[PDB]
Amino acid sequence: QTIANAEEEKTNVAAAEAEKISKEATEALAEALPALRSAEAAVDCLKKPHVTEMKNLGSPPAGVIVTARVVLILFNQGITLNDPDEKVWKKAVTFMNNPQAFIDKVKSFDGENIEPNIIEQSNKIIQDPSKKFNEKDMAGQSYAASKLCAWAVNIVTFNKIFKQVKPLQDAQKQANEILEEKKKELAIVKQRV
Repeated sequence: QTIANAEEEKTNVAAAEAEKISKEATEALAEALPALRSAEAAVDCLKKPHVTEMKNLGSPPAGVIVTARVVLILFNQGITLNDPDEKVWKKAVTFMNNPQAFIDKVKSFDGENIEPNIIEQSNKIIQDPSKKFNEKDMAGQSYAASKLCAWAVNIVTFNKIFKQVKPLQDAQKQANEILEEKKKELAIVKQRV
């Protein structure tokens, strides 16, 4: 009985340490989760009225076309940025054929980390200082492109913050699971004692 009691005390101490680690991880994860929520609102900016304009646009602006390339990258439709802008725009037009279908697909397409290869290409366009796409410069070329870019930047920037938070959440979840297992072992072991 004394040996069992000592084992139970050690298990309880381990469970308490695990619970404290899990609580710290959860608090950090929670602050970053509201930051990610703000990123999600930024991604959400894109609307049904903005998408129809792109379809009825017809004339191709030098900058507006860039927004189409990043949208294709998120969709992982292939062709990278190697293909010419005029050819790239026609593929973008098919997506914008039906405004309601495109808006519905965007919410479903958020997923989690999407495709790792696509984020690199998407990150490269955002990382490059040139070709605008800062979400303010894009608005000047066309109002519709700014909303699409803003959502795209939120998705890319949103994915990076979400990915950091997803490790934070994994650490918090592992700590919580260890603490729960320790608590159950302690409870049953205390009852047996």
